This record gives sequence, structure tokens and C-alpha cells, in this order.
Amino acid sequence: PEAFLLFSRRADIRRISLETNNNNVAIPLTGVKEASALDFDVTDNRIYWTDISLKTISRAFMNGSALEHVVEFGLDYPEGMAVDWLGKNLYWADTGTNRIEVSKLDGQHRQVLVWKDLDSPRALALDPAEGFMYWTEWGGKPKIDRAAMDGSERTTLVPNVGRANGLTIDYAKRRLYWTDLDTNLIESSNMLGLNREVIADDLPHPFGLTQYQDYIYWTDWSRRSIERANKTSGQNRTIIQGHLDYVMDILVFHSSRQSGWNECASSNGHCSHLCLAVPVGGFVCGCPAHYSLNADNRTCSAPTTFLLFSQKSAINRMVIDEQQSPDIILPIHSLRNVRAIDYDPLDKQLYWIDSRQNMIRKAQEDGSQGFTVVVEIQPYDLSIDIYSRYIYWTCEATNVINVTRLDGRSVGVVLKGEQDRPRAVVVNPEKGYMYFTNLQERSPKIERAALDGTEREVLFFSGLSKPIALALDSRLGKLFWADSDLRRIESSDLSGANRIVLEDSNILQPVGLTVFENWLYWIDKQQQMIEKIDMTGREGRTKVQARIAQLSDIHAVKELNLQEYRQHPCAQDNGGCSHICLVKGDGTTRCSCPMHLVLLQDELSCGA
Amino acid sequence: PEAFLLFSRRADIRRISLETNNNNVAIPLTGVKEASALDFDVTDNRIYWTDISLKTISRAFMNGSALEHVVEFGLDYPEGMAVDWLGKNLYWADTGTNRIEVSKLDGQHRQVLVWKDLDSPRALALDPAEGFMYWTEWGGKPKIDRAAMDGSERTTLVPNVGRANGLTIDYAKRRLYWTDLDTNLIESSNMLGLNREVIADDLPHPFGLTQYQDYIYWTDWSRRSIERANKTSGQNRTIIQGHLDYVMDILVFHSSRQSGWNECASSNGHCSHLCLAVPVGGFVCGCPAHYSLNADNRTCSAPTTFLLFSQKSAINRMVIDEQQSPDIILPIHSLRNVRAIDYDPLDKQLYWIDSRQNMIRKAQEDGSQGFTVVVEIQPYDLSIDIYSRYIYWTCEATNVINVTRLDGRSVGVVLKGEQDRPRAVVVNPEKGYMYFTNLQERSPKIERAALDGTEREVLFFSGLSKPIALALDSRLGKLFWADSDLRRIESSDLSGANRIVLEDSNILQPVGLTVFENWLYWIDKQQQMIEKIDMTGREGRTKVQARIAQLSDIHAVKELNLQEYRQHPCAQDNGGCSHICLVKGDGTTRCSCPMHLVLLQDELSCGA
Amino acid sequence: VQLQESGGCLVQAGGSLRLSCAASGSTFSTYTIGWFRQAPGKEREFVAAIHWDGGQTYYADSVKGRFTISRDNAKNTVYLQMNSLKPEDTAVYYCAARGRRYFDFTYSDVYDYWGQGTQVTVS
Amino acid sequence: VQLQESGGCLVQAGGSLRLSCAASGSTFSTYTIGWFRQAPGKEREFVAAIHWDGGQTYYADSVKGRFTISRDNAKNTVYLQMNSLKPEDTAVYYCAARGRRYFDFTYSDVYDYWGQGTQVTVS
Ligand SMILES: *[C@@H]1O[C@H](CO)[C@@H](O[C@@H]2O[C@H](CO)[C@@H](O[C@@H]3O[C@H](CO[C@H]4O[C@H](CO)[C@@H](O)[C@H](O)[C@@H]4O)[C@@H](O)[C@H](O)[C@@H]3O)[C@H](O)[C@H]2NC(C)=O)[C@H](O)[C@H]1NC(C)=O
Ligand SMILES: *[C@@H]1O[C@H](CO)[C@@H](O[C@@H]2O[C@H](CO)[C@@H](O[C@@H]3O[C@H](CO)[C@@H](O)[C@H](O)[C@@H]3O)[C@H](O)[C@H]2NC(C)=O)[C@H](O)[C@H]1NC(C)=O
Ligand SMILES: *[C@@H]1O[C@H](CO)[C@@H](O[C@@H]2O[C@H](CO)[C@@H](O[C@@H]3O[C@H](CO)[C@@H](O)[C@H](O)[C@@H]3O)[C@H](O)[C@H]2NC(C)=O)[C@H](O)[C@H]1NC(C)=O
Ligand SMILES: *[C@@H]1O[C@H](CO)[C@@H](O[C@@H]2O[C@H](CO)[C@@H](O)[C@H](O)[C@H]2NC(C)=O)[C@H](O)[C@H]1NC(C)=O
Ligand SMILES: *[C@@H]1O[C@H](CO)[C@@H](O[C@@H]2O[C@H](CO)[C@@H](O)[C@H](O)[C@H]2NC(C)=O)[C@H](O)[C@H]1NC(C)=O
Ligand SMILES: *[C@@H]1O[C@H](CO)[C@@H](O)[C@H](O)[C@H]1NC(C)=O
Ligand SMILES: *[C@@H]1O[C@H](CO)[C@@H](O)[C@H](O)[C@H]1NC(C)=O
Ligand SMILES: *[C@@H]1O[C@H](CO)[C@@H](O)[C@H](O)[C@H]1NC(C)=O
Ligand SMILES: *[C@@H]1O[C@H](CO)[C@@H](O)[C@H](O)[C@H]1NC(C)=O
Ligand SMILES: *[C@@H]1O[C@H](CO)[C@@H](O)[C@H](O)[C@H]1NC(C)=O
Ligand SMILES: [Cl-]
Ligand SMILES: [Cl-]
Ligand SMILES: [Cl-]
Ligand SMILES: [Cl-]
Ligand SMILES: [Cl-]
Ligand SMILES: [Cl-]
Ligand SMILES: [Cl-]
Repeated sequence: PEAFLLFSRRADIRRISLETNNNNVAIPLTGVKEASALDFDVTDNRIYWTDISLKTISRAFMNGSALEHVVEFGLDYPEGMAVDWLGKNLYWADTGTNRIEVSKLDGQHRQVLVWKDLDSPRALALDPAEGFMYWTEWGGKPKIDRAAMDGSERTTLVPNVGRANGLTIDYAKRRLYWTDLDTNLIESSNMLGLNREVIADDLPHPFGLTQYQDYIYWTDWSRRSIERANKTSGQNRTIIQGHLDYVMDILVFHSSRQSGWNECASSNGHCSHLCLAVPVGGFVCGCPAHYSLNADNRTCSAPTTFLLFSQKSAINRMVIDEQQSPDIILPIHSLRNVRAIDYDPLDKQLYWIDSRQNMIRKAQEDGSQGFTVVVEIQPYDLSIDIYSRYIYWTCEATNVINVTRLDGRSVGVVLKGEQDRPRAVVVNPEKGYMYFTNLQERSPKIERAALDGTEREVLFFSGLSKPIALALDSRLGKLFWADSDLRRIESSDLSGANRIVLEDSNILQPVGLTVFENWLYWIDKQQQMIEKIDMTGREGRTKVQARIAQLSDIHAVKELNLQEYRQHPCAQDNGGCSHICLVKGDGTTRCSCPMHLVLLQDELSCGA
Repeated sequence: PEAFLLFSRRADIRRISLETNNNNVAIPLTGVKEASALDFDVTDNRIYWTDISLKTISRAFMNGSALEHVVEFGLDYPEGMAVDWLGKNLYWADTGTNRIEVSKLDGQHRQVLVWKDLDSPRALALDPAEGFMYWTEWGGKPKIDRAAMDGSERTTLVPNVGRANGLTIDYAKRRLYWTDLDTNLIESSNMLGLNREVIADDLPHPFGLTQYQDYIYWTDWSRRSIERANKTSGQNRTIIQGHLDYVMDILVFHSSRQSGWNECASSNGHCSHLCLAVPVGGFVCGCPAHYSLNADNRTCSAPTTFLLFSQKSAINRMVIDEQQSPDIILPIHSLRNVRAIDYDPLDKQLYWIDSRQNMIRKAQEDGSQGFTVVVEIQPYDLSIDIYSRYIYWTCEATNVINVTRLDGRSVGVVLKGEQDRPRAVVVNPEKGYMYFTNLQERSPKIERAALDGTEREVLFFSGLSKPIALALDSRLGKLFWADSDLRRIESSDLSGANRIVLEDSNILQPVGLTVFENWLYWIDKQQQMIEKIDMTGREGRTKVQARIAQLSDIHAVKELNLQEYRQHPCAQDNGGCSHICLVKGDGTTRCSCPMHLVLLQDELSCGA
Repeated sequence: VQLQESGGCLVQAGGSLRLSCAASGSTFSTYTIGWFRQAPGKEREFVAAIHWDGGQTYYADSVKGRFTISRDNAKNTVYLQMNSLKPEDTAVYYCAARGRRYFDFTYSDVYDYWGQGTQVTVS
Repeated sequence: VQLQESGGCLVQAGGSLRLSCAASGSTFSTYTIGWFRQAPGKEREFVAAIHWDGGQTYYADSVKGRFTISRDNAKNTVYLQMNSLKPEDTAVYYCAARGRRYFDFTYSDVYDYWGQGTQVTVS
């Protein structure tokens, strides 16, 4: 086929033929605001581009159709992006999030490859035929690093360089090319960073770089042009096209720049998800974020135990492993003001309250199958009874505890009352009780009641100011609460005995609690931190992540024991009850009702 | 010359040649969001268009140069627009404001021509060679009206029609064309609205319309096309171009559609501002809004006395005349949250406080020569001493009365107290005193003091809750305040005697006062009303305008008698005082200082 | 003016579903109500629009013959009747309104009010 | 980040004027500060921009040779030195900032912060 040049500028991606050296024509795209980096897949006739203003990476055919946004979440400044044409993978570097990530060319199986000790990666270049990837860094000390295309064996390749841009590989002659924006030079070296050469030292403002055959191409923001010169001497210079202000990136669309081969190019290396190249010309199978590679070194298993913490407009996931894998944001759409979260381990769906929309919503961790459970009212906190498939939530407007099935059908109200101000809530269906904070005027309380609203008991009425968070661990028989005004975290038995302060120092605004294994996690909204303490008392209080803005809630997810779940007497058709199924101290069950109904003489049904 | 068709669609105005093979090419414009109506001036090679989203009417050459927004204020839905190519005037119709307006083609001398009993005018067509003006109305009873191009002799031309669109005049054959969007027909009548004929009754969805030679052109939103047919039989139909979705307006750019002549084209009728055509082929001279035509019927005089009333993001002007001219919004840019307004009748400049920017700004009624006088701080109210050229304003943050020269040079603080809360303020430099409300906690007061801060006297301390507005009339010796809590407006002498309630019923939230001569105007923010009462007693309480949202202040402007102004002893260079010039009871002057200075032995200067 | 969509849920291939858009704070006699849909990783797409006063309806080619937009004579509510649902019809369906009658109804930028959207999944 | 312009006034033709842009929440090690102008009835026009870290300056053709953009070394303030002022230089001058280096500095839509602007009128 014929080679042509593609360049990005403003919200346009245009084509310049090299048969005519003119014929400027735009690629018919829509929805583009600020096109930045560019790449292509010649066998698919597809182009790829990042949008710094929209925080997206997208793709489409040259014709203009099949326009897809393959990366929409978790981006801040996606300056670098490159296509793995052999393994059919998309790589990118985010200067804001300080991450090198990979995914399929359609966006599936997104994984983080570099995240430790990485300060502002900019340009990115891939060598899949050999298994190396190269990127520039605008960190504290700018440099050019190299690593295997699975993120391993990272190393510094060129330490003595300014803030480089347009990193380009000459695959025929084994040379790296880049533009030093701090010294305004076009430089070069071999693939190990040695034999530095200055290609052009008299250019006013070079920016963006590519290479094809005997020539290098660059854009000059001062001369507002795209130019070309002999790749070795730097002479034989010529103007390709002028009057082009602030051209961000250039490349030569031709098959001769996407050559080579690896085993990922033939049946994806028998990998179930990611086939990632490693030196020399080899490959390793990869998995999505927080997934683990199986013993066959080919297939991937989803995480069974993880942490969930929410912000105002985001819900994130975090695992606890030896690798210390980075936290990710879940692709949940239309998050406005998340107030609390919960998780159903049976159907593996995430629940949350949005205070601006005043709804309780549900979705899969990948964002699909969104559903509104309850939608004036103001849901405050929620807690799921996974055995009876109920949601216990408090209404800030009507001051009630309302019970709703997972499919949205209302069960009824189990707590209403003069003076009552129910807020935080946690259910303990293993014992048949619920625990909630009662923020009555100038007399806050932590109360307990049966899951039908009966057996009301005030557990604590002193040493409280604004108890705002609640957690519970049924196996240990412990209740946990955090007081945002008094700035401390306390604990007690489920009976209410043995009240003790766990932490009361270096805590500004605790607004969430959860229990992992023997650790008590909490979030400090003002300190922007997640911390944890060892409830066995052996290890000390540790920070786990900082600089997290607008923290809202935190919730731990344990792998569901199917056997222990099916042994709960309300797990099988609600124990015969039409509404509320209550576990007794015997281990057997009762049936009860919300407050607008009454239990009939069959001791199982509720009638008005 | 060559004829071609221009059409609007989305944010683009495009060109189609009628002689050549249809070469659809876009006019290189910028900043367009939603182009709707279209017109042109062939002698200028200029095009005109309205933007419904941006609420503007703009102009540019066919090459895109000299892009100008000639109408930027006071627009809501500018659906109709037409170019007077003989008198070089711009006409437009706004469906929202319910107004037919005129101005020069560059935007100068904007005037309202039709505003009384006008319900939603849509399309607009001009016939300046004859002096007539035609428009369609989408009001309660749709019809097509006619009037002289100065706004007079308004009449109903076609009463029996639906909501018409694309009103077009065949100047050669004396017929009107329009599209009835309610019956989906293309109709035609003569210039008298009689001899109705149906041109095309089988079209799926016609919308835009224009006429050229033997042809009519129209856009069809169902067929997504621009089509053409014989203007008489409706036969010989053809498609000019397809695959054009939702084309708003069309026109033929050719000199054959801008013929004729009138006296405005030869000498502008020797009018100083506007030359407006009237039947039959004559003209009359017009003036900008609120200007008056002198006895020579050629020159225009600016309004000498008028009323100013401000909203949150607007400052408006209003006069009192026989024809009852409409109120206009002054082209003041960057208004965010206007709290109070004032006016210097000497240099004829407008002053106001913007509570969001927290500054005191100044400009003319042109909107030009904007200047910030005061720039944390929180100006609340202001009152201008037009003789000493000072502004007396209260600071809500620091609770002081601060004085500042008109050019921004600070004079100093004249009042400050431990528990003082000075808010509303009005200056009486003819007597040497100022009046201000003191909103102390659960003890609101109306106080008086000399213009230097001495002789503090509480005039009233009972019958008040939230005295929020103040006004003063020096010839009558009367003080006026309005209580927003007690919902009443009172009056008293400057001494403090004869306190009387003027109105105390049907008043929700009075937040402003002013005096014209014998009338006391006020604004009710909650009722969105401007009302007035007669102080001499002959007439009763009347409304002057309704449905005015977010009212903030109101201020009357009286024509300044310069010889009486020069007789004030502080008008001649502050009477020799370096700071505060005080009129005393005998008519002579005294010098004083702000509180951080002291008067020196020379009895004229103030030093630290 | 506020808008609230409802009716979205999981539904089989070839099945039917009716969405509704509750409206508040106006008579909407000067409004156009339009429906949009946005699938993950795709641009927002125009579906249908209707004049509250007039009854004129406008449809995208991808939903012609299958989708019908209608108006309630009683409760200030616009409906979207969706028949013959394909898997590609899976998206979050948004309700939009603008106080103007004749304009480019596919131009989503010029609409004045939007709802929270409701999710329609088709297997 | 909050910006506040100052220095605008009335100046003769051919005179000189220096504008300044104050700063708050000084994240300016990663910011580009640009100047924009807007005359009444005209589109907003790019004037000049500067990299706070780096020192690179960029100018419009209508102000080359006459205008100069600079940084303060102790104040967190960008200056716009305006020499050889023409009457058509009359406009409200706006100071804009964006937490990014190297982009189309004339693209006013992508800047993140703006000031209230200051009025310069040239006779
Ligand atoms: C557009 O549509 C027209 C029909 O609506 C096309 O036909 C033209 O029609 C005229 C008459 O309407 C015919 O021209 C001649 O008419 C005279 C009589 O002329 C007098 O009467 C007519 C009608 O009352 C009036 O308009 C005149 O001013 C006169 O007062 C006959 O004596 C001739 O024999 C001849 O018929 C033709 O049918 C035609 N005119 C032409 C071809 O010049 C018209 O052709 C269509 N135009 C296009 C561009 O397609
Ligand atoms: C507890 O939460 C449930 C929802 O989970 C609330 O039920 C909702 O209550 C409203 C008003 O009581 C119902 O609206 C009504 O619908 C009927 C039609 O059935 C209509 O005729 C009425 O005019 C009114 O619009 C709504 O349908 C219902 N929703 C469900 C899913 O049951 C309940 O009100 C909450 N309880 C308290 C005390 O807040
Ligand atoms: C009454 O209004 C005047 C302005 O009309 C206020 O004067 C302003 O006062 C501030 C300080 O409070 C001045 O800022 C100062 O600038 C000098 C440099 O000249 C600097 O050395 C100081 O450290 C301080 O930053 C400001 O320039 C001045 N403005 C004018 C036009 O004089 C006055 O503060 C107001 N009164 C009260 C009680 O607030
Ligand atoms: C858009 O360009 C693509 C790229 O070819 C076309 O989509 C497919 O292209 C492959 C070749 O890579 C063909 O085998 C397929 O048949 C194409 N798909 C379809 C549905 O035709 C597509 O044809 C182009 N679109 C237009 C309108 O030209
Ligand atoms: C764009 O067109 C306008 C109008 O055609 C040009 O402005 C003037 O046009 C007249 C003729 O109509 C010439 O006599 C003048 O010399 C033109 N003005 C100037 C300053 O040259 C305008 O020049 C055109 N602009 C471009 C870039 O082509
Ligand atoms: C580039 O320059 C080298 C000399 O350094 C020369 O040998 C080579 O032929 C040149 N190539 C082209 C394409 O001009
Ligand atoms: C390129 O450069 C070298 C020497 O400067 C030489 O081969 C030749 O003259 C130049 N031009 C071309 C077109 O090769
Ligand atoms: C997986 O990899 C390890 C080390 O790379 C290797 O020792 C092991 O044999 C591999 N697993 C299988 C099933 O081959
Ligand atoms: C169609 O147009 C021709 C001219 O091209 C005209 O003479 C003829 O009368 C028209 N025919 C009809 C049926 O309108
Ligand atoms: C102006 O016109 C009015 C009426 O149209 C007339 O009474 C008056 O005499 C005219 N004055 C002049 C100077 O033409
Ligand atoms: Cl303790
Ligand atoms: Cl951290
Ligand atoms: Cl544009
Ligand atoms: Cl004439
Ligand atoms: Cl107006
Ligand atoms: Cl530079
Ligand atoms: Cl500098």
C-alpha cells in the first residue's frame, strides 16, 4: 500500500499524503475535543488517539466509522499511548496518575504494569518483536526508562537527558529518537542508550517526532510546520506543509513500521486474557487488574477477597497481596455523590447510596446491569441482609428504617418514632439483630433492636457526640463505631459490654469502618487517608493509602462460604416467612412483619 | 454575478452553487454553536445569522473575515432576522422577549419598534422599497401581521393561518410565500393577504423557504434534503442536495433579490441615527431606545431623566413618556451579582456593587470605559456625593462606612463602632448629613450623622425588624425606608419627626426605593414588581411593571442643572478641603477628615 | 424543570419495554422532549423527539418501525415504547427537554434539561 | 487556583502599560499562564502564554514585538508588558491558567481557570 502521514491538531486528526506532499484532508471523527497522541493498526485500518481534555483513549477506522472509546475511566493526563500490533494490546502512560497500563485493543482486561517509583511518564514506544517498551519521564530527574512489555525488569536507559518527547524507534537501524524540549534538540542513541548523537541543533521549537525509511519527521511550533530531514546527517531538510499551529503528534501510516512477529501473534500465546511480550521475542500470559494467573500460567482467576472504598464521584477497589498491586477505580457510570456502599457476595453486585440523586443503586463491578433499587426520600446509610436478600436503610428525611428486597420490592418500615433520628446502620442476621446510631438532638445514642424493630435497647448514651460510622464482625462478637466530633474509634461486645477506645489520636474526621480479617479499617476524610489497626494486638497501626480526596465509605468483601451460607435458616425461601425472617438464640427461626402489617395465626404470613 | 444558496445546519453555514455542480463548502466561521436565521448584504458581500444557543446575531464576510457579534444583549429566542439593504438597518424578531427591534447593520442605535400586544413573532420579511414589514406570529392565535418599517400602522394581514415559517416575498410578482408547520403546506398570497393558493400539499415535512426567479426552495426535515419547484404550479420538482438533516434556513445569495431604492439609500434621509422606511416608499427618522426626535425630525437627544433598576445579572433603564416606551437592558458586561446601583449625573456614568466579585465598578450606559473603583472586602450599599465626587459605601465584612473618590483614590473611614452594623446608606450633601440603617443584633436602628461621622443620632429604634432600603428627597425634606420583615414602607422628616406608614399591605419583600419627583418607587423582589405611590396624594398606588425576576435595587436619575450644581460650595474643588467638605447650617463650608487623620491648624488639610 | 426516567430493566431479545419520563415545574407547552441513549464506550446517540404542543415526532433510523414516542394526556409524561429489542439497544436511556419547538433534535448540546437516565439491558 | 488581573486603565495611543495576574493555591510549577483579550462585539483572541516551569513564551501575531509576557521570581505573578499600544488593542484582558505544559495555547476552551479580567482602553 501507500504511506501517508497522520497528525493531530486542535480537535482534528488529518491526513497528509507523501505521494503529493500535500492533499490535507481530515478524518471524519466526532466528539473529539483535544487530540493528542496518535497510533495505528495497519492490519485493522484503525487509528488510535488520546484526548487530554476528555480523559479518554479512542479508536476508529480511517473511513470514520466504528468510533469507540476504549478507555474512559481512571485517566488524568494520557500523554503517551502506543499499539502492540503483534499481541493486539493497547499501552498508555498517564502523567497524572503516574501509571503504565495495558489492555486489549478494544479495552478489555485492563491491567497496570508500572506504578511503583514512577514520576510522570510522557512519551511511550513499544518493540513487541523484541519484547521491550521504552518511555520518557518528566519526573524530578528526567530520564528514559526501559522495561519488558509486561512491566518487569525496569531499568534506566538514558539518565542524562532533559524532558524528552516523541520517543521513536528505528526498527531497521536499531536507533532511538526523541526531542529534548528543555534543550530544543533532536537527539538519538542506540537501543541501549549509548552513542548519543545530536541530529539537529538549530531548530527553533521541535515537538513530536516520527521516523520512516531514511528520514525523520518532526513538527515545529515556532515555524508552524511539519518538516523532514536525513535521519543520519540531519541535512537534506525540507518542509512538508506549513501554517499548522501546535501539531501534537505525527506518524507514518504504513505497513513497513509494524513488522516482526511473536507467539502472541499466533493464537495469543494460548493466554485466556493478556499475551504480553518479554525478551527476547518471548511472551508471558497476563491477567486483568487484581486477577491472578493460575498454576497453568495461562488462565486467570478473579479476586475473591478485596476492599471497596468510595469517594464523592468514584468507587474504588483494593486488594491485599504480596505484590502490593495498585488500587483501581471501578467503571461505574454516573456517580454524583456516593454516601455509603455495600456488596452482595451471592450475585457479586455492588450497592451504594447517591445523595444527590437520592437513590439506592446497584451494578456489577464492571459497571454493567445498573439497576435502581429505591428512588421525597433521602437514603442515608444501608446494610444488606444477604440471607433474606434485604436492604436495611435509614431515611434522613422521614427518619425511619425501611426494608427493601434486592429487586426493589418494598418490605416495609421496621423502625419509626417520635424523636428518632436513625442514621448509621449495620445488620447482624446471624443473630437476628440490627445496630444503628440515633442522632437525637443533643443526645446521640447507639441502639440495638431485633431485625423487625422489636427489643429496642439503648446500648450507649454517653461519651458520644456525632457517632457517624458502624461496623460489625459476627465471629468476634464485636461492634465498632467512629465518632467524628470526639475524633476516636471505639469497640464493644454485641451485648454492649466491654466498651473500649481503640484509637483517639491523630484522627481528624473518621467517616467509615470495615473489618477485613483481624484488621479494622477506617477512612479519615480530612486527612484523606485509609488506616488499619490489628485487633489481635500483635502488629501496630499502619497507613495503607494517603492523599485520597472526598472519602465517603469503606467496605470489605470476604469470599462467600457457600456451605455456611446455605446453612442459615433464612437462606432457603426466607424460612417460610412472607416478610421478616428472624434467627433465635435456639438457632431456629421466627417470622415477623413491618409495622403496617401483623403476623397471622400461621406464624409465617403478614396481613393488613 | 453568480447565484448560490446558503443554508444553516448545526453550527455551520454552508454554500451550494446553483450554476456549477453542487459544490457544498462551508463558510470559514468561528465560535458558532447553533446557526438559525440567515440573511445577507450583497453590496457588502456580508452574511448575517442568529445563534439561538448563544443568544446573538452576528455578521461576517463570505471569506470569514471581520466576524462581529452586532447584538449580544437582551436576546432570548432570535428566530426572525432580516437585512434592510436600502437603509442599511438590521431587523430581528425575538420569540421570547416578544419584540421587533431595529439597529444599524453594525449594531448601533438599537431601537424597539413593536412591543405592545405581540405574542411570539417567528419569521420576518422586509420590503424597504415599499416601506412595509411582514412577520408571522406563533401566539395564542397564529397569524401574519404587517406594519411600516418604523413600527407604525400595525395590522393583521393573514388571520386564517397556522404557525407559519420561512416568510418570503416575491418582489417581482408581488406574492408572499410561507410554510404552515401546523398543516405541513407551502402556501402563497398576494401583498394584501388575499388570493390564497396552495403550492405544494404533498410534502412530508417542509420547513425553510426562499424564492428565486421562477423557483421556490425549501428544506424538508423528513427527506433530509433541499428541494426546488416552480413557484406557480409547484411542478417540475427537483432535489438540490440530500442527506442534510434539519436545515434551519436557506436563501439565494444574489443581487436580484436586493433591488429597489428609497431616500434612505441616497442620503440616510439626513437622519442623525436611524432612517426607517414607511409607505409608500418614503422614510422617517428614528432614534435609539429612549432617545427623542428633535423638532427638526432628523436629530436625536439622549434621555435626561429616567429610572434605573438592576437584577442579579442585569442593569435596566426605563423612562416615563406618553407612548410608554419599553424598558431596555443596558449593555453592561460581566455582571454577576449586582446588589446596589448609583449614578453620577455629572460625567453620566453608572456605579454598582457586585457582591460575587466584591467590588465597586463603574461604566457608562454604553458599557464602555469600565473601571473598578474598590477591590477581604464586602461592599453592601453605596451613595454618591456628586458635589465632593465621593462614594459613601458600607462594608459588610468590616462594618464601617468607607469613603472613596470616583477615580478610586481612598478618602478614608468616617464611621466604625464596636457593635455597629452599617448597611443601607444614603447621602444628603446639600445639608451635610448621611442616613444609614444599623442592623445591630435584635435592635435595628435608623441613624443619622454628619458626613464626617460626627453628630451621630439614632432617629428611630422601634417599629423596625429588617430595615433594608433607604431613599431621600432633599427638596421635600423627607426620608424613606422599607422594612422587608415588617413588610411596609415608611416616611419621616429629615429631623426625624412625622413618621408615617405609607404602605403596609400587599408587600412581600421590598428591597429598594427611589424618588422621581412626587412619586415614590419601590421594588418587591418576592412579587417581582415595581410599584409607585403618589406622595402629593392626587393619584393612587399603581404598578409599573411585573414579572421581573431577581430584583436588587432601583435608582431614579434627574437631569442635572449645572448652574445650581456649581452653586453648591463643595463643587468648586472641595471648598479647599483636602478630604471631607461639610456644608453647615449657614451655607458656608467646613473641613473635616476620616478617622485616621486629624484636621490641621490651617482648617483645610488633614494629616496623620 | 426536572425530569425523571423510569422503566429500565433486564429484558430478553425480541421482547418489549416502555420507558417513561416524569416531568415537573412547567406545562411544557413550549417544550420539546427527546430521548437519547449511550452505550459503554460509544458516543451518545439520538433516539426520538416529540413536540408536546403539536404532536410532531422524529426518529433515528436505528429505531424506526420499532420505537414509538408518545405523550400522556393526563400526567405530564412522555413514553418510549420499545418493541423488537436487539442486544445492540443496550444502553442508558436519557430524557432531555428544551423550551423550543423546531430545531435539530439530534443536537444534544442545545437541550436545557436532562434526567438521571435509566439502564436498559437486552440479552 | 484563583487569578486576579489588574493594571487596566485609559492610556493614550502609542503609550505603554503593564498588566499583572495575581495567584492563589499556587500549583504553578505545573501550569501554563496565558493572556486573552475580548473587544466588544468580537471573538475572544489569544495574546500570549508562558510556561511557569521552563520559561517558554508564545505570542500572537497581532502583538509580536510589542508585547512581552514574564514571570515574577518572588510574588507568584505573571506580567503582560504592553508597548506601542494601538487603539484596536482596546479590550478586556483576561488571565487564564491550565495545569498542563505544551498544548495549543490559543485553545481557550481547554484552560481550567480564569480571572475577572481588566479593562484596557487605548485612545
Ligand atoms: C412555471 O409554471 C407555469 C405554469 O404555472 C409554466 O407555464 C407558463 O404558463 C404561461 C401562462 O400561465 C404560458 O405562457 C403563455 O401564455 C400566453 C398567455 O399569456 C397571458 O396569460 C397568462 C396566464 O393568464 C399570464 O400569466 C400572462 O401574463 C398573459 O397575460 C399564451 O398565449 C401562450 O401561448 C403561452 O401559453 C406557458 O404555459 C408557460 N410560460 C412560458 C413557457 O413562458 C412555466 O413555464 C413554468 N416555468 C418554468 C421555468 O418551468
Ligand atoms: C419505604 O420504601 C418504599 C420503597 O422502597 C416506599 O414505597 C413507596 O411509597 C410511595 C408512597 O407511599 C409509593 O408511591 C405511590 O404509588 C401508588 C401506586 O402503587 C400511587 O397510587 C400513589 O399515588 C403513590 O405514587 C411507591 O409506589 C412505593 N414504592 C414501592 C416500591 O413500594 C415507602 O413509602 C417507604 N416508607 C416510608 C415510611 O418512607
Ligand atoms: C476603605 O477603602 C480603601 C480603598 O478604597 C481601603 O484601602 C486599602 O487598604 C489596604 C490595606 O488595608 C491597602 O493594601 C495595602 O497596600 C500597601 C501598598 O500600597 C501595602 O504596603 C499594605 O501592606 C497593604 O497591602 C490598599 O492599597 C488600600 N487601597 C486603596 C485604594 O487605598 C481601606 O482598607 C478601606 N477601609 C477599611 C477599614 O477596610
Ligand atoms: C469502514 O472501514 C472499515 C475498514 O475496512 C470497513 O469495515 C470492515 O472492513 C473489513 C476489512 O478490514 C471488511 O472485511 C468488512 O466487510 C467491513 N465491515 C462491513 C460491515 O462492511 C467498512 O466497510 C468501512 N465503512 C464504510 C462506510 O466504508
Ligand atoms: C474578505 O472579503 C472582504 C470583502 O470582500 C475584504 O475586505 C475588503 O474588500 C474590498 C472589496 O469588497 C477591498 O477593496 C478591500 O481592499 C478589502 N479590505 C482589505 C483590508 O483588503 C477582505 O480583505 C477579505 N479578506 C480576506 C482575508 O480575503
Ligand atoms: C543521508 O546522509 C548520509 C551521509 O551522512 C548519506 O550517506 C545518505 O545517502 C543520505 N541519505 C539520503 C536519503 O539522502
Ligand atoms: C542530500 O545531501 C547530500 C549532501 O548534502 C547529497 O546526497 C545530495 O546533494 C542532497 N540532496 C539529495 C536530494 O540527495
Ligand atoms: C509456570 O511458571 C513457572 C516458572 O516460570 C514454572 O516453573 C512452572 O512449571 C509453570 N507452570 C506450568 C504448569 O508449566
Ligand atoms: C417542466 O419544465 C419544462 C422546462 O424544462 C417546462 O417547459 C414544462 O412545462 C414543465 N412541465 C410540467 C409538467 O410542469
Ligand atoms: C416633523 O413631523 C411632524 C409630524 O410628522 C410635524 O408636525 C413637524 O412639523 C415636522 N417638523 C419638521 C421640521 O419637519
Ligand atoms: Cl477506654
Ligand atoms: Cl498512598
Ligand atoms: Cl464555528
Ligand atoms: Cl423602488
Ligand atoms: Cl433590550
Ligand atoms: Cl519558547
Ligand atoms: Cl520570565
